[PDB]
Order: sequence, then C-alpha cells, then structure tokens
Amino acid sequence: ACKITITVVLAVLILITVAGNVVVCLAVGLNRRLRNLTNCFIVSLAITDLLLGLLVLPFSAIYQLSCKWSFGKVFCNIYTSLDVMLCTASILNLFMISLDRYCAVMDPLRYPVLVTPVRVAISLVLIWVISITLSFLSIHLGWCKVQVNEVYGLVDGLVTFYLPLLIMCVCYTLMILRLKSVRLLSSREKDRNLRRITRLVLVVVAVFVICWFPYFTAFVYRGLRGDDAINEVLEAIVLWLGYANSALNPILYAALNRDFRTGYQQLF
Amino acid sequence: TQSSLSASVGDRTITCRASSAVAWYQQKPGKAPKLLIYSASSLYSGVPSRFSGSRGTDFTLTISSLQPEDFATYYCQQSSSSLITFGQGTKVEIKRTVAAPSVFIFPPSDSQLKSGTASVVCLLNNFYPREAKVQWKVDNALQSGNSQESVTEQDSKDSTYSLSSTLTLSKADYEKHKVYACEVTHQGLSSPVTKSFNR
Amino acid sequence: VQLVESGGGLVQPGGSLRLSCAASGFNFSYYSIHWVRQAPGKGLEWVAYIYTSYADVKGRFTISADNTAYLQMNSLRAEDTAVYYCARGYQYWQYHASWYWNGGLDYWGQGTLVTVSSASTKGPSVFPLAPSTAALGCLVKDYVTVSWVHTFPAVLQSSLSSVVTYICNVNHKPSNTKVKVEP
Amino acid sequence: RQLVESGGGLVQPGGSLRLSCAASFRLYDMGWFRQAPGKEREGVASITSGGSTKYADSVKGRFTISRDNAKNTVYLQMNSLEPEDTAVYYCNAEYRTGIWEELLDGWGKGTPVTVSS
Ligand SMILES: NC(N)=NC1=[SH]CC(CSCC/C(N)=N/S(N)(=O)=O)=N1
Repeated sequence: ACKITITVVLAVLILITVAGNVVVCLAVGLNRRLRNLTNCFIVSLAITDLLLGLLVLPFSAIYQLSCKWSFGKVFCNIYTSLDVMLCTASILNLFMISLDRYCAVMDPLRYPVLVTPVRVAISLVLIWVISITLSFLSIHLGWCKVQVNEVYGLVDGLVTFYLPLLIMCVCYTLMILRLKSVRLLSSREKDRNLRRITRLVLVVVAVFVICWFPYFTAFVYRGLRGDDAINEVLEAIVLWLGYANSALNPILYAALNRDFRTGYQQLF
Repeated sequence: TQSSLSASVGDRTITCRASSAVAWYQQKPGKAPKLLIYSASSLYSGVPSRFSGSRGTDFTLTISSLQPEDFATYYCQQSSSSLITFGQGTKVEIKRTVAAPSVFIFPPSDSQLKSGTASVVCLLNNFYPREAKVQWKVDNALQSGNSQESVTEQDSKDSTYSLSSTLTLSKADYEKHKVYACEVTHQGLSSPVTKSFNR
Repeated sequence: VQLVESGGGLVQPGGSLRLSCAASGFNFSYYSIHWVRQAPGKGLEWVAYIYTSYADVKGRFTISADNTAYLQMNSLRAEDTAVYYCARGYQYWQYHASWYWNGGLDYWGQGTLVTVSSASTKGPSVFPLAPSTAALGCLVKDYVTVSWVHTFPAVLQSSLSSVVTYICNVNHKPSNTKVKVEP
Repeated sequence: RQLVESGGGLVQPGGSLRLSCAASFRLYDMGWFRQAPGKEREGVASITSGGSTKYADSVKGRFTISRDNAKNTVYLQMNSLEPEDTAVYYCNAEYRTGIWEELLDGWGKGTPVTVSS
C-alpha cells in the first residue's frame, strides 16, 4: 500500500521536473522577447536541473524504494560524481545571476558596457569546467552515499554552501537598501522592470536556500558527531526536500514573471 | 427672485434677492450669454470695470456708467445643495420721452373672408413706453380668449415701439355682428380711445 | 477653448433626441459640462450637469459623457422646445460651491434649436391691409421672409404682420412659396 | 488613500491663509497649483523629500512651502493676497505603493479661496 503511494509520488516528481525544465528551455529559446543576457543564467539553471531529473533521480528512486544497490561500484561512483557536479553547477549559476543583479542595480547606465556577451560565455564555460574538474578530481582521486571524513566532508559544507550564501546575503541587503533609498531608477518602465526582475531573482535564491539548508546542516553534523549520528528517516527526508527544488523552480519562474507566463501560454 | 429698468447713457443698479454666492451673466438678443461676475464679487477676466457686485443677503449687480453697448438682459445664478437655478432676469432699456399711440383699425379683406377667416387688426404705432392695454369690444360687448398681441423691439432711430393686436373670428361669427372696435388705454391718453368700423 | 453642439432638429410629441457636445483645447478630466435651456421668449433655465443631477425633467432625461457629453431626452412634450446651450465648469462644483464660492460657467457656445412640433409645411397666405399719413401693410397667416416699415415678430397660433406708414413680396424658403397694396 | 485639503476661506485683500494637505509606501513630492475661471492650471510651488523648493515668478517673494516628513503633511503659506490670487488651490502628491511598485501621482479635491471681504 505505502510502496505504491511513494512510487507514484516519486514518478510525479520526476515527471514535473522533466516537463517543467523542458518547458522553460523551449519558451526561452523560441520567443525573441525572452532572449536577454540575464536569461542565459536561467537557461543554464534549467539544463542543470534537467539533467538531475533525467539521470540522477531515477536511480535514487530505485535505490530508495528497493533499499538495495545492484548496478555496481563503477556506475555508483559516476552517479555520485554526477550528483555532486550538478549541485556545484547550480550554486555557481545562482552566484552569477546575483552578481548580474548587483551590477545592474548598484551601477546603472554601465550595465551594458560591463556585462558584455563574451563575458557571459566565459562565465558559463568556466563554471562548467570547474564543476566537472572538481567533481571528478574529488571522485576519481578520492576524498551509495557520499563519504564524509575528517577534512573533505567538513570542508565541502563550509566552502560550497555557507561561503557563497553570505556574499549573496550582503549583496542583497545592499541592493534592498539602495532600492529603498532611491526614487527613480534608470524611464518609469525601466525602473519597474528592474524591480520586478530583482524580485524574481531574490525569490528564486531564497527558495533555493530554504530547500537546501537542512541537507547541508545534516551534512555538517554527520562529520561533527559521526556518520550514523542521525536517524535514517531524518537522513532521507532532507535529501528529497532538497531535490524537490528542481521541480519547484519552473512554477516560480512562471508565476513571478509575466513574460514566462505569456511564453508558456503560447507554447501550450 | 429679482423686471424692467429704463435708464439713459451715463446713469448709474440690479438686485436678485435670494446662501450660495450668485454669479451674474449678460446676454444680448439672440446670442450666447457671457459671464460678468463670479462668486458674488469677482470680475471676470477682460471685462469692463463698470460692473461690480455687492453682497446683507440681497445680492446686487451694479453698472457705474451705461454705454450704448450696455443694453441687454442680466441674469443671476444661485447654486443650491445639488442643483443650480437661474434668476428670472431683468432687462435695461433706453429712456425716452412719453408718446401717444396712433390707433388704426383694419377691416377684414374680402379675400380673407372668401377663404372663411376674419381677422381684425388694431395697430398702435410709435408709442412709448411698452406698457399699454388693448381691449376688444364687439357690439358693445368685451371679448376674451380670442386675441393675440405682438410687440416690436425699440426702434433704432427714435426708440419707440409698435403693437399689433389681432382678433380672429369665424366668418359666420363675423357676419352675425355689426359693430367692431378696439379700445386703447395708455399713460399719455387722457381717456380710452376707440376706433370703430361697420360691417 | 471651443464648445459646439449638435443634434437639434424637428421632433414630434413623445419623441426622443440625443444631443452631443464637442470639447476642444482643454483637459476633459478636470471639468464638468452643463446643459442650459432658454425657451423662446423666456428666461434662462438649467437642466443638468455632467456626479450627475437633474432638474425636478427628472426621470425622463438621461445624461452621459464619453471628450463629448451626451444628453438623452425621452417622452418629449411641447414645452420642451427651446434653444439648448453647452457650458463648462469645475469638476467638483457641488463640493467646491459654498456661501463664499461659485465658479460659474466661463465658456459658452452658440446654442442649437430643438423644435418639437407635430406639423408639416403649410402654405403662407398673404393679405393686403387696405388703408381705411395713412398706414398700410400686408398680413401673413397660417404659415418667413417679407420684403417691400415695421415688421412684427412672428406669433404662434393655437403669423406675422408687416405695416408701412408699394409691393409686399412674401417668401417662405421651406415651401418655396412666393406671393400690390392700394386703397 | 485620500488627500484632504483645508484652509479655504473668504479673505479680505492683503490677508494670509495657511493651507494644509494631509495624505493617508513613501511620499516623494508634493505640489500646489491654482486654477482660475478663465485660466489654465499654473504651478506655484513644489518641494522634494530633501526640502528643495522652486517657485513661480508671480508667487516668488510671498509664498513659502515646507514639508513635515513625520506626519506626511505639507502646507503653503500665502501672504500679500491680492484679487489676482483668487483660484481653487489644488494639492498634489507623488508616492510609491510598494518597494517593487511603480511611482504614482495623486490629486486633491481642491480648496477654494476668494480674496474678497
Ligand atoms: N558540491 C560538493 N562539493 N559537495 C556535495 S556533497 C553533497 C552534495 C549534494 S549531492 C549528494 C546527494 C546524496 N547522494 N546524498 S546521500 N545521503 O549520499 O545519499 N554536494
């Protein structure tokens, strides 16, 4: 009885993640209006949540329901490395979009000159190269479950999640303070566009942080107080709560921004 | 509530007894009323200074010096809770010495009788002022409800009026009676003046 | 600032007619438009403004605005015949209006004649007023332009007379009717 | 939100009237205009949140504008009132409903002033 319900829930989650990410990709690519330099990061995030669903999620589902691993160590290392790489390739795209918004808001009239398209291409290429190199030089070279230890496990929690979070919080606090202080930003329509896009980015970032904070807190604690310190139910509830964010993001994109809603309505 | 004022050029006051402040308008014969005073005391832009408005509760319009142009009807306009209402309006006019009407009685033409309608016309010519009374006596009996009066505007050269009063009678009724006359009473006339013809 | 009126024409008892006002040169939002009626040979009378009110014409009349204000009249009667005027005022005149304040209607148009008569063209009859200075004249009845001197204002029966103290030529333009006075 | 205007009354020539406008996310500007019966709307004064002020040529040297930030109340003090100053003085406020919202404008109902007595 319970197994049927959980399998249906997992199938629904995978379905929503795949369908939503393909919808975002199709809408952004097809419609000319929605092709802008800020949406390059959003499409990258869409690909980075498309792959997690297409590949990582089905195996995690099988493993969770069956409760046994059978594919073998050779595949298992690929699956954990891939899983690790996609997380590193999502916490860097969020950083770049937040840098875009800080650059636009804090220094208006210089946004076109500073954020050149070549720079955006360099940023995406660098982000993927660093993600893949780190994932396979911390998977192939050492240091199915992620294996916490003395320095590898503790260091990753502090450097990957907690460090970008505080820079992003400082950037957003300053951006909100300037936004409140100033009266007119850049034409009235331009001001409203900047404010609405800033709201979109701030809500996507806050949703990501709220979804992934419990898992990383557990990850730090398991290093601090032992691998088996926490229960299994607490260990596996957080993972799925973290994974739900990929499905959740397309709904946020459509609801917050009118252009996404229009493009989706045209598409289907 | 405010009827006729006679004044010569260069003579100085209208009154529109009511507390919303009144506005005064001016209109010449067959044209568009203009604004003169607003808020009971404020002169409209571009208006001669002669007009002034004074507010007790009985509002008064006043003209300091009359001009040939300044000869028209004047209107007061008082607001209320949610609907405004214009005054009955008074009408200045040119003073001129008294004159006496010249009475002419016209027998119905043969052709008009041939159609079947009889009209008796009493004409008062070059009489000042406007006020007068015309009475129709047929066979020494006063008639009512069968006559109409028309008055001309002041003449340009002599500032005098003419009045035509027309009696309409059926041709059969005209044939029945023998004596038709119109009696005119005026300020100048010492006694009623009667002109008579005989069918 | 220019105000124009249109839609005034011959009507019959119980009829309906709608009059529109043209507004030019000013921002329509900040103003109220008034309709003022002067009956022939009578004083000025106020009907309504366009926030709507009507004279106690209440019910029969409707007012609306789009830079054009429209007044709709229903169940028209004989008394309704008059010249109608369109005027401009402050938007909240009722709120502003007080013992010390009355803005007034600064700008006026030219007026439009609304004639409600259940009648059709009939031939004017011209008759010689034979001299019974001896005055003589011509009479025009049951119909106007009269040419040869005093011409009296036309009267409305249940007619105008021209007297000279000689050929009288009477021309009625609508009917194209064209018509010597001696002892 | 409602802009309440007051201080309108009949004033003898040479009198002084202090007007007051009360507004009930942020208020950026407040202005005063005068509209006469045969004349167009004319600016008389405007004040920013900082407190910078500009005046019309006729108004200059007689009208002063100041802003109370705490209570969101502005006032205009008219001195040396003359019959040319007869008009309905209208209040005007610029405000933002929310941090992400667009800037909007507000119009008062008008306080009528007659310089006569
Ligand atoms: N980016 C980076 N340097 N490190 C990490 S560690 C975990 C992580 C999220 S993906 C690993 C999710 C997983 N297999 N959890 S578990 N309890 O082992 O079964 N990124």
